[PDB]
Amino acid sequence: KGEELFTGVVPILIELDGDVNGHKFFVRGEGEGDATIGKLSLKFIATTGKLPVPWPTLVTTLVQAFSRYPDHMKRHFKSAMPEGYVQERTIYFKDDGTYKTRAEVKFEGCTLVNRIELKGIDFKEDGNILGHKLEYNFNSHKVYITNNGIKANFTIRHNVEDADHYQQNTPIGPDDHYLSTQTILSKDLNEKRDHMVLLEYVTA
Amino acid sequence: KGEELFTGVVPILIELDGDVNGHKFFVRGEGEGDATIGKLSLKFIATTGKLPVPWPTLVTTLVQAFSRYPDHMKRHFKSAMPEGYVQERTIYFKDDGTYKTRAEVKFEGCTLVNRIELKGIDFKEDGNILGHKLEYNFNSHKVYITNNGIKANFTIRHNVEDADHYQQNTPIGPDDHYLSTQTILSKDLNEKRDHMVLLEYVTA
Repeated sequence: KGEELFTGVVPILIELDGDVNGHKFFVRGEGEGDATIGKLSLKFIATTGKLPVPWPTLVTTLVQAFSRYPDHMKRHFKSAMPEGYVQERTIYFKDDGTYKTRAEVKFEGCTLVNRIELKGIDFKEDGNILGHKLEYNFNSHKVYITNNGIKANFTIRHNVEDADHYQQNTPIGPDDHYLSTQTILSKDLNEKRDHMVLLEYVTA
Repeated sequence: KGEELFTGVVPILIELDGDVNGHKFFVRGEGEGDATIGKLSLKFIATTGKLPVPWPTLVTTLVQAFSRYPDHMKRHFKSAMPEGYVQERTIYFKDDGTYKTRAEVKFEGCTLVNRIELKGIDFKEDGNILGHKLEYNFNSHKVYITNNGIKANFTIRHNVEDADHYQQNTPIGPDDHYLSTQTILSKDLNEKRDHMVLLEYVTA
């Protein structure tokens, strides 16, 4: 009943409550995922105003279960559904502050929900994060698999006008392989709130 | 938990097993419904070969819960979800054979399913149904509401190259009003099997 929950389009809800160097903010996203196609379409909004941090830095934190596993890899995220999984990460931004995140990803009724908590500390003022000198775009990366859970490691590349991820996933109630990601960030021209429109393609 | 199951796009499965004048056939459909928009998008296929009857005659039988209730009419199909409802009909085709149908419409996991049984008797040979002289199109109609269930009556107009519905709906586990329907039938050019592509718009 794992994979068989993803054979088509699934609604997504993402909620993150965060705090970076004392700056509290909350983000809510709604969209859809198509695991057969490794597709995500989502819109995120800052419900607390202007985001004190760059949108790209929250991309990795905000539903890997929608990844396209090749058909010979089905056996190697979906396996943990519908009960879901806990996804924890430690994110270190070079010469800048660290993110510690804990999220719970599971089905809540017929909706896949990602309920998330994020804490940022030791970020420098005027730095790439708080001075908002980071570009609104996203590069392509590879996510490496391996306590009855998955473990993950990768480094995100943020275009600066001029981040090491450490991940642990554990089931709420898998051999080595990896996932390839490509992302596109955009804006809703008709949106007055701080937001992020995202499209994502991931395969293993 | 009725209406709150339809605030977005819901997957649909339709299965009909039927028998008209001894001609057995089965039809399976898959698609999506958007109740907020009174929209249905579906593809039906005859899994038993060529349909012995015209596709338009099965349209009314094959998810009214996807109808667009105006926001002042919410209180007046969705109310019976997720447990679902039984939908029964008697269909009389003038100077031609009658359909008696029984269907069960309910959620099966996260999918809205319409499991249906259909029996046809007293149809004339060479007639509008069995001689396949009926056009592949569909007119617009109005569905009238009124035993803890809904009751319904209407007459479908089939373009002939040259049908009174009697309905009863009962909950598995509402004041007078009506619904307006508009339908479009098409074909998948890349489909070798007997099929029907349908798009539907319904409001109350």
